[PDB]
Amino acid sequence: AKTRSSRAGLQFPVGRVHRLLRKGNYAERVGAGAPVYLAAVLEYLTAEILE
DNA sequence: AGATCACGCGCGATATCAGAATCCCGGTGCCGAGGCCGCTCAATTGGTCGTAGACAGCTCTAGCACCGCTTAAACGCACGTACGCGCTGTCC
Repeated sequence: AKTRSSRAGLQFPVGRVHRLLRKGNYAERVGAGAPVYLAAVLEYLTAEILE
């Protein structure tokens, strides 16, 4: 699978989250797992609200 | 004078006579949502290099702990007064 969400088994965009973390002036560098973790958390909260 | 029965008055509950507002059921037209299509930009793949972070060794500062005194502060008790709370009436 190409998309990083598919690798992480998520419906939210890991690539977009990584890009925002980088172009958000949050830190000099952004780990590889931070976008995955944040996408998973956002997906969980979205599902929790939508249920 | 006391007890029982009948009648009258007062209070509570149900019904009701109504009528008022809400919810519901149906038909209807709509526009807002879901979906398909095409295009392209942003994400992915591959590779590099460099520094940020991980790890080990050492240092010594600060946290923990312990003891013992002394004494400020908490705890306890009691009297009472004044504040909380309930009841009531009036006016707006």
